[PDB]
Amino acid sequence: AVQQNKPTRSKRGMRRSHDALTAVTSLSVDKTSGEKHLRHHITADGYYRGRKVIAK
Amino acid sequence: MIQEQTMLNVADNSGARRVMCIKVLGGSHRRYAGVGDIIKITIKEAIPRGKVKKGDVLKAVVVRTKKGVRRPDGSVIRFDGNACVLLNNNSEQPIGTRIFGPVTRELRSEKFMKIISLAPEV
Amino acid sequence: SNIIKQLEQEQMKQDVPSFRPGDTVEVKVWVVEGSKKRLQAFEGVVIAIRNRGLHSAFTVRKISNGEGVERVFQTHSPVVDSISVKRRGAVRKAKLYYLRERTGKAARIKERLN
Amino acid sequence: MRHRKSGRQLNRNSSHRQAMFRNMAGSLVRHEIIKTTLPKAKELRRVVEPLITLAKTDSVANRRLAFARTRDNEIVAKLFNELGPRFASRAGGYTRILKCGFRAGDNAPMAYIELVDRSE
Amino acid sequence: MIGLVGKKVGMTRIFTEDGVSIPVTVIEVEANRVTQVKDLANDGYRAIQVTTGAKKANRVTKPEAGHFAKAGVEAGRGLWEFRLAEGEEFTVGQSISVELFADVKKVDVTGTSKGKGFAGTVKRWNFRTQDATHGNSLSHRVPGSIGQNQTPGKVFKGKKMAGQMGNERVTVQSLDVVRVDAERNLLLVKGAVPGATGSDLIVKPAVKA
RNA sequence: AGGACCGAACCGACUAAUGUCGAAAAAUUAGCGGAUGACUUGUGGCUGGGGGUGAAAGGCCAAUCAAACCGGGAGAUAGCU
RNA sequence: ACACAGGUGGUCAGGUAGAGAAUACCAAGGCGCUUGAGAGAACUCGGGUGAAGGAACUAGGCAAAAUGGUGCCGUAACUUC
RNA sequence: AAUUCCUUGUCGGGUAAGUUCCGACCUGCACGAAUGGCGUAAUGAUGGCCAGGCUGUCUCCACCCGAGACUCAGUGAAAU
RNA sequence: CGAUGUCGGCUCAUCACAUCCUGGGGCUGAAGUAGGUCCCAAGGGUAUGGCUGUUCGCCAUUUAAAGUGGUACGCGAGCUGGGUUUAGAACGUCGUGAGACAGUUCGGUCCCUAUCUGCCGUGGGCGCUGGAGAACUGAGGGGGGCUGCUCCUAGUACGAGAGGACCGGAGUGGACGCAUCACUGGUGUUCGGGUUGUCAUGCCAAUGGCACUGCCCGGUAGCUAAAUGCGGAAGAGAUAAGUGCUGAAAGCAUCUAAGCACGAAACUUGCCCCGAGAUGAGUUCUCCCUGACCCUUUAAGGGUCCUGAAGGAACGUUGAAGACGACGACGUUGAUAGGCCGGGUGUGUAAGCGCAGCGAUGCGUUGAGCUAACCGGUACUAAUGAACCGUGAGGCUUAACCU
Repeated sequence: AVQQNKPTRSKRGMRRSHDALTAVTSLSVDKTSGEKHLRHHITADGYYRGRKVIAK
Repeated sequence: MIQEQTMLNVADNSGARRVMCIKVLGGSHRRYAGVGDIIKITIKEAIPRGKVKKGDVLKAVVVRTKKGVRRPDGSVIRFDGNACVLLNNNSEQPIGTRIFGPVTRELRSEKFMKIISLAPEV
Repeated sequence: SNIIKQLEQEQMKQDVPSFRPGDTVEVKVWVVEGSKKRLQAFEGVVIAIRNRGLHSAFTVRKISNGEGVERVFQTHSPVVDSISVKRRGAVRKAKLYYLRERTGKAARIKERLN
Repeated sequence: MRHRKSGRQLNRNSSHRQAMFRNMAGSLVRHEIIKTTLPKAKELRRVVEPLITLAKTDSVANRRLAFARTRDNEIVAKLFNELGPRFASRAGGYTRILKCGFRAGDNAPMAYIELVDRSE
Repeated sequence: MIGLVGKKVGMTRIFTEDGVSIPVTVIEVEANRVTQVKDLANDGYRAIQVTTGAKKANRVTKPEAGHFAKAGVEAGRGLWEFRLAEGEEFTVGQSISVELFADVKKVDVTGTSKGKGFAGTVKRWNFRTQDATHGNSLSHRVPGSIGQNQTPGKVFKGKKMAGQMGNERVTVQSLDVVRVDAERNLLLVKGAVPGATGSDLIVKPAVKA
């Protein structure tokens, strides 16, 4: 239950190949404030689908 | 669902009182025996006069079981005591005169016509 | 699923004399004696109803020769002829499985005149 | 192997789930809007809306029964007089969820859940 | 011959007026309609293509919407194929009904099974469980030894191990059909067929006789 | 009355499981034994290395014991690695 | 060795129920154990229930299950009574 | 026999079936009288065997509640 | 020897055939039956207990049979520790004594988070040469292959009888296997009820919290097995041992040398599942894009703007799909999820009141009230318009044909 030979920079680097991070690829803009929010999230200001629903 | 070491109540006036199954018959690696089946038993209790002694190995057939039979409609007849009769080891033709309690109708196997006859009910 | 219920109300028998658990009820059925056909009577106390439409069934406990016998009965079956209620019974539960251990005269239950 | 099961275990045993939902329902009744985790907020939505259904009838028993849940008279008094009969035209959805960002402490999917009026 | 695509509605019982209460399975087969007839001239084999059901027009796609508009049949969920037996000439657009089972006795249902997820070796392959006590230390359901020693030196391929159970296409043959009702387009077959109530399944007549 | 009885605090350590790069260089959980006596516990003293003490196992004597630990003979000697 | 499931002597010791300083729910008072959020696979740890059977398991009834109280009744061989 | 090698001795009992257990027989390899012989009430976390009771020990596992395992965010070893 | 853990047990195997059963034959001191012996055959199958640490054996009872062996006397980074194998203690015994005896008994710590191979699964990338969604092909590979019994033939053949068939057919089983939730059952800490103590909601009533779900009796859905369906084949091809026909060498004879006919669970298909990464990367259907422009050591060249479709992807509601990816359903033109609406189920007569009774408590309202995942309906809440990725007719040669 231990390694018998030290792996390399390749087998280290090749295992890390899928361990990279994705991208959001698209930031939906809202009607009123025109802010770039996440799709299906309220804005950081507070609007959502063109309405200050939160009244933050 | 009778099996090894199962304590049974005898269902005829033969001298037994309490018998233990030691082998189910008819097939290698065979598990449980139901109501139609023949099992080898022993004698754990006896009547003084009797026809059998304590510690006789002989053949039996389960006539009542707590697990119960299933009719062709799905209606299940469940009893309360796993009961059986005695059989003469060779060519069975049962040992006994009477039958106590009700037996079920699945004993119509043409060699248990005697056990049909001596039984009162069903 | 209407499709199953289509196939289920076309098959249930219609008489169905309704009762409750606790009742003493005499069920009559059809002992098919090969090519001959007689009728017997199973009479005891209903322990339980298993009421689900066509799939409904009910138990009955008959004491006979010190051997408690529990037969169930799929009600909508064409071997179960008729149901005749004999003694209306007063029970505060819908299942009566303590009848498997209480014996004798301390097993019999009350009347339900009401 | 979880086919057709409902409810969430929510990493809490049977008392704690029941006690929290008894507890968290009070604040949503009291404050008209609360900010929780989104997986909590969906299962909070299965509890308060039966209580608003109880507050669509002002019987003697429904006082007792909606007091038997949530154990609080002021929560019962918010129903049946203010929150209850006002909602009794729109039979159905009484609470609205909205997704918000991630909790700074441990990256949790925060969300609001709030009554569909919150009128002022 | 050919079989017929359908959908499982569940299981029911049927009482017959002599006694027995057979367990049946409800299969709503729709009007199955042929969309492509393949023949050995320019295809290498002869077979037919069949759709069934109904489909959302906003959820049918432009490569696939044209595939029905060249057949002239109405878009249904999914397509299937059937190997013909050299005496069954059809055409594209002939809606095959449930009248082909007017004298079929045992049909062979093929469908998918209910997925167990990651099964263990005791559920998936019926490995017997080790002893639950007499000192057995954190080993109550493990698969036990898997190989021999240095001389085969490796794990034989085909070893029954842990993994995925269910979610597999399965055929059950010789299942007796008891009702071929055509006004409701239903079919009642003895016993149980592959699971997932509501999922599609392919009925076919018996190869085995 | 009692090295008497059942049983907590208290003292012990039979069995099982866990744990075995541990929560821990000997524990936890569950059960188990004494439990007014040859009882247990605080405080302080006393007994030193071929010596002590030991209801005695070759046990204990600062996570060390068929002869402690520290420095010194001392870079012992090593037909062996 | 650590902000370590360990060790540590004395003192005060409330309400209900109970023989009780046990235990159970509370008081006074003090705390929620310095990572979280989901999912509800295998397999592991701690537990719950189980058809029919009832030690066949197994080195072995290991573990588990089971018994559990008070009051009266009744109680074997043997005995140093 | 805590002692008996041959030996699972032989007889009896217990089990359907008993290399262990109980009772005997002496053919004591190689018991034996304060390195004590032989008994013996009570005692024992003491060894051996049997019987009632109870049961997931097992026939043969099933489902369930939770703490891990798995996913994301944070921190972040190890033997080799 | 700077360590290969050493018996048996358990779990899991798997190969050989010198075959234990089933299959095929020849011989018989082979009448039948049942047997002996030899040849061919490895597809499948191939006991449970008692005693012992035992493998082994012995006994009991089955079975068609209870196969020999190889695999580190297979299997401890899988379990066990009873045996052998440390310290303690004792008997026999040998020794003056320390102690000693695969002589006896009693007791006596079993560590590892898996980098690589391997195997079980499950995906990401690229490829397959215009890009796209489907539906298949089948090279190749895997799974399955067991059999008892009664009955018909038939008391027929056979035989003095006693006994008792061959060949073919029917049915009901034992084991194993796949699937399934209708049935019968288990579970069901998300359903309803009973109840012990205590506490709290100001008090009564009525409730809740804690006590392993506090203890309990029931029990939807889902999930199960003991519940119920289903399988193993037929047939065809080529053969083994074998049996033959015709037939010379060798005027006869002769199953072989030419030629020809049968011949078994083994062999190849037939049954089931995977499968075009089968780089030999396959076929059919279908859908989508037909804008100009500069430059260059002018080459399948590179760059600039105008466009970005089929589609996919991402996000959201999500599922009998799931460890995570993945897979399916659905996104307002909507029933995917929740809520709701009526029902089903389960529990089994709520509360409040009235009446009766000294009271506990019983009656009537009332088969009430409450009901989880289920069934049928309803846009009430939630699934936003957009954005992102994927382009702009697709290499050279030759052939065959339209031009």
